[PDB]
Parts: sequence; structure tokens; C-alpha cells
Amino acid sequence: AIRKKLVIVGDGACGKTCLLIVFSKDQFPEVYVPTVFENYVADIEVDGKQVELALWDTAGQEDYDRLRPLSYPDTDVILMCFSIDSPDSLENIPEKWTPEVKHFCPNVPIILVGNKKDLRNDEHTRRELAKMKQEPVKPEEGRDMANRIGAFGYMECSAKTKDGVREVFEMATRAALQA
Amino acid sequence: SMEMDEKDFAADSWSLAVDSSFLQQHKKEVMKQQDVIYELIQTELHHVRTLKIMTRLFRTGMLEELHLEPGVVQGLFPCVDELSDIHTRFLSQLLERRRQALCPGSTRNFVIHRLGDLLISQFSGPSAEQMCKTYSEFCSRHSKALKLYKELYARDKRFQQFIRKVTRPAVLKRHGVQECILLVTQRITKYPLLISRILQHSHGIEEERQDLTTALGLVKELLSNVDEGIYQLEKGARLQEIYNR
Ligand SMILES: COCC(=O)NCc1nc2ccccc2[nH]1
Ligand SMILES: COCC(=O)NCc1nc2ccccc2[nH]1
Repeated sequence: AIRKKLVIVGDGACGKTCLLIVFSKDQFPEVYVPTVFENYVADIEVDGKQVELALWDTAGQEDYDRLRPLSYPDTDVILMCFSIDSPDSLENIPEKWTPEVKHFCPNVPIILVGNKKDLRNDEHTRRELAKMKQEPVKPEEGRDMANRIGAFGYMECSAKTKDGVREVFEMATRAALQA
Repeated sequence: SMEMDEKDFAADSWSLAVDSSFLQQHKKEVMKQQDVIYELIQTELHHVRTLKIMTRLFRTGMLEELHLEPGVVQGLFPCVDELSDIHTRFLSQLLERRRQALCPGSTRNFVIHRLGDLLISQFSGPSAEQMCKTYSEFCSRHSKALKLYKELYARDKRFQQFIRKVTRPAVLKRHGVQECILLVTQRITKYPLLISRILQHSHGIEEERQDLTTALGLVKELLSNVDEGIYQLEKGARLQEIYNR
């Protein structure tokens, strides 16, 4: 197996730690959802190729501009995360996270991931957002942002229900394998 | 790690580690607070273990089996002894606090009611100064350590065979040289996340909520200080490149 490195970036409200935990755990966290994620080396077989994918989180590093880039050396694929229940986290992608990722990781594929897709049709989420003249992120808004920032692709998932989680990581492995 | 501490922290949570008859006696809010405190200790145990892999497995093994130029091993594992000292002492205090709280006749049933005081002591005074100085030095030497590792693996056969040999066991899957370095750098930024979530479930005793709020502000001050003192070192950097920053 070849070794590839994945790093997930995005605002704290995007659920990046939850996504890494749910993919790596083996049996969903039914009793306790961990606060933090250390690291993990996933054994993935995608399109007949065996890869060891090391997974890393940037959670806790958002306010520390000189510590955060130490997570970037030799990254093969970037997961740029936002939450579908937070249009504000999508708005932080093009001029906060994207210029940083392109400076420290030139030529590294970025996959824009819209997390918490289950909240798109949640009435509590729709009510809370409507109080700030907002609504859940629409699929076309996610796709247009991925297009605008030069992302390799756009994907959606729900860490809560596990839907679309496996597909994100298999695609991230394919992206890390490309020239 | 030592077997005693590994078995004590083997379960996914405090609610799964204690006896179910002991769990049944506590309020939901106490269980939530205890699960987060258990995660802080469990991850501190793993962090100290990462530092022992660096000093005993990698560093010492290189000194005892390889012929490397003097100062190369230090460049690969900067401040590892100072870091292992700070965190082994902090882990000793966390584990002693759990041990004192055990019920008589039990090695697993306990409740930690007073974590704040221990966190204020760790993140203040001389111990805070030593963490600030050690992490400012470590994180400034981080990129240099990775580049030095990559050079040795690619150009030295005996170094490449040493790495493959000592990292072959499955328990070392996520603990290579570069992984251990990033695991250490990322550790200090996990503290505010764990402490804020412990604070969330610690409003029952007002002295405890205040101690945890003070500890949170202390950890944040330390992180801000470490962040401001970082400047990446580059092997063979010229003075002109440094003073034109
Ligand atoms: C520090 O934040 C990272 C994390 O994963 N905290 C635990 C956590 N995250 C949750 C999301 C939904 C429901 C319950 C949850 N519990
Ligand atoms: C099936 O699970 C029922 C249960 O009791 N879980 C324990 C539990 N729930 C928590 C919520 C927040 C913080 C820590 C927690 N720990």
C-alpha cells in the first residue's frame, strides 16, 4: 500500500472532528462522542488500489495562525469543510480558508465538503436560520462555491446518519492518487 | 504505557469503564462531566506514550544502532526529554487525582469533582513558563525535523532499514517519526476544547465552574504566547533571509 496524507480544514462549526471520528471508529459512537481526534491511518481500497490514508484534523488551531500551518507539510488531499446549517461557514471558504490552503499546499486537490446535510430539511434549523434572514445552504450554492475556488469536486455528507461519509474518503483517496 | 493505566483507560468512556451499579447511582450531569474528564486523561496517557515512542524507540534506538553525525538525532527529536518530563508529571497528577477518588474495594469506580485546581497549577507559574518555552522551541524546529527525516530516509540505507524495522509492528501504524512530531504539535491546541466541554458540565459547584473558567483563560494565554514565539527554522538558512522576514 502507498501512504497518502489527508487534512480537513474549515470553521469549528463545520463538524470536521465528527466526520473523522465517524469514518474511522468501526461501530458508530452510540455512547460518547469524543471531543477531539488525534490521528488515524485508514486502510482503503479504491478502484483496485490499496492505500494507507493518514487522517488529520485542524480543530483547535483556527485562532493560531503560526501553529495551524504545521499541520500542512506533505498533504496529498485537502477536505475543505462547511456546514449546510451555517451559510456563514460557507462564506468563510473563498477568502479565509482557500488562500491559506493554496499558499501552503500549492497543487494539492481540494474537495469542498458540505457537512450536516440532514439539517437541510430540519424544522428547528430552518426556524433558527430564518431569524437571521438566512436558510440552509442549497446544493447549487455548494457546487458554485466549489467551482469558484477551483475545487477538484463537491460532495455532501451527514456524519450523524453516516450517509455519504464513505464516498467522501474513497474519492479523497482517488484525488490523492492523481498526478 | 503501563498495563495498569492501559486497562483503566481501555473503555471508550467513563460510563463504560465504571461498574453499571456504580453508574446507576449518579445524575446524568455528573456522568457527562466524568466522560469528558476521562477523555482528557485518556488522551494525556496517549500523548505521554507518543513521547516515549520518540525517546525510547526512535531516539535511543538511533543512538544505539546507527552511526549518525553528532547533532542529527537532536535535530530529529528536538526538546523530547523536556516535553516527556512536563507531560509525565502532568499525567502523574491526573492519575493520582483519579486514584485518590476511587471507592474502597474498587480499582475502577471513581468521580473526580475538583479538576480545575490541578489545571490552574499546570497552566500557571513555573510549569506554564516551561511549557511556553519548550513548545515555542519545539514548534519552531518542527519543519526542520521533517526535512531532516526525509533526507536521511532517502539517502541512508541503514537509517531506512532501522525505520522499517522499528515501525513494522501494527501498534505503531499511526506512530511514525513525522506522525509523532505532528501529534506533539497538535496536543496543546486540544486543551481548550476539552476544558471548555468539561466547563459546560461543571456548573453544579460554583467554585469548580470558576476554577475551570480560570484554567481555560490560562491555557488560551499560553497558546497565544507559543503562537507568537514561533519562527520556522530552516537548515542552512542565510542571515540575509532571516533579517528580511
Ligand atoms: C469539540 O467538538 C468536537 C466534537 O466532536 N464534540 C463532541 C460532540 N459533537 C457533537 C455533535 C452533535 C451532537 C453531539 C456532539 N458531541
Ligand atoms: C446511549 O448513550 C446514552 C448515554 O448515557 N451516553 C453517555 C453520555 N452522554 C453525553 C453527552 C454529553 C457529554 C458526555 C456524555 N456521555
